[PDB]
Formats: sequence, C-alpha cells, structure tokens
Amino acid sequence: ETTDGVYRVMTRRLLGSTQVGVGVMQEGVFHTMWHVTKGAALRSGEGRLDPYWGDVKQDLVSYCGPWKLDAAWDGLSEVQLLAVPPGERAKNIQTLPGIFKTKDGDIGAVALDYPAGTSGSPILDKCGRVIGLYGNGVVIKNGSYVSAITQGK
Amino acid sequence: DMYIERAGDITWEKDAEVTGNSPRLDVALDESGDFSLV
Ligand SMILES: C[C@@H]1NC(=O)[C@H](NC(=N)N)CCCCNC(=O)[C@H](CCCCN)NC(=O)[C@H](CCCCN)NC(=O)Cc2cccc(c2)CNC1=O
Repeated sequence: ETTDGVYRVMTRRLLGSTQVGVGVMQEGVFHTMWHVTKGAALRSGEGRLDPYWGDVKQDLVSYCGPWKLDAAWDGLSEVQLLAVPPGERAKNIQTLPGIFKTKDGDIGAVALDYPAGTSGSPILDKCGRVIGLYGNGVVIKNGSYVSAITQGK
Repeated sequence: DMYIERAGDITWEKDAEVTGNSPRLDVALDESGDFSLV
C-alpha cells in the first residue's frame, strides 16, 4: 500500500500491537520522525520499506525516496494537527501555532498534547498541504507540551 | 519488526475542534535533536 495518506507505525516486539508513531505517505515516500523508527526498516503488507534519508538533529527520516514535503506555515493562519493517537481514529485539531525562537531562526509550534505514539502525525495548512510533523518539542512551566512544526527540506 | 497501516486521507476539516494557545518560547536545538527552553 503506497496510497498517499497518514499511516500508523506499529510494532509487536512489545505487548500486543503497540503504536510507536505516525507518518505521511506522499509521492511514494514515507515520512516520519527519526525517534519513531530510529531508522529501522518497515513492513507494509507484503513489501518492505527501506530508509532513504535521515537526520537525527532534524528528527526526520524518509523511506523509499528523498523528503517530499516542502510546504511551510505562512506565519499568520491557523493550521490543523491531524492527530492519529494509538487505538483511536484520526482527528483534526485546529490551532493557531506559537513560535519557537532559535539562534538560527523561528519555527512554528503547536501547543497540543497527545500520547507519545502520536509522534509523526502531520500538521496541515488550509490548502491541505503538510507543513510539518508533530512530536519533537518542549515541556513548559505548566507541565504540558509544545511541539515544533518540524519540516524537512 | 515495525509495520505501517493506513489511517486516513490528509485533508483539512472545516468542522474541526479548536484548542491550544500560541506561546512564543526561546528554545535551543542540540546535536541530539532535543529542543530545550532557554
Ligand atoms: C506520554 C506522556 N506525554 C509526553 O510524553 C508528552 N507530553 C508531556 N510531557 N506533557 C507528549 C509527547 C508527544 C510525542 N513526542 C515525544 O514523545 C517526544 C520524543 C522525544 C524526541 C526528542 N528528540 N518527546 C518530547 O518531545 C519531549 C522533549 C523534551 C525535551 C526537553 N529537553 N519529551 C517529553 O515530553 C518527556 C516527558 C517530560 C515530562 C513529563 C513526561 C514526559 C510524562 N508524560 C508522558 O510520558
């Protein structure tokens, strides 16, 4: 199954079937966050997906081809996290991103908290394009979570 | 062994739940890919 769309990343080296993350299939390339697979090969039905490009510092990895997703947050508009939590249906959550200010520039961030196995869920703009992946972030004073909108090049 | 299974189309939902604020945070990204608050 290479059909475009959002996919769960599952493993069974644990109790039952565990969802370790989420990813995006687009143009024959599977996109997810590095900490989800740590660069390991993946099975899709009868076929195998082998890693193609990865970068621990970006926390990204692609399978079967180079990174294809190149939309970016416009800065001004709200976005939607298409959260795919473990054992639960895909659900769109709309939000106005905050901002990670870094030495190298500014990155959109979303203040949404989901189980760890939601890592890799896509964030989308209003035209439906994937502007990044959810799951690499920080924990603020409150004790809850703000994820970067992590996009590749 | 890890395996993938489809969970849906990638589409904007007009009837979406809205939540979350929009904080501005000074962060650092280290060589391990971990953000930290500055
Ligand atoms: C399951 C549950 N919830 C959460 O884990 C998080 N929600 C929250 N914590 N409110 C949401 C997670 C969303 C998916 N993303 C990750 O799993 C990544 C994987 C690391 C990739 C880093 N390259 N982790 C992170 O992004 C941050 C990075 C912090 C870097 C600071 N230097 N780590 C944590 O939150 C771990 C943690 C801290 C405090 C308290 C707890 C867990 C206790 N809660 C939990 O266990």
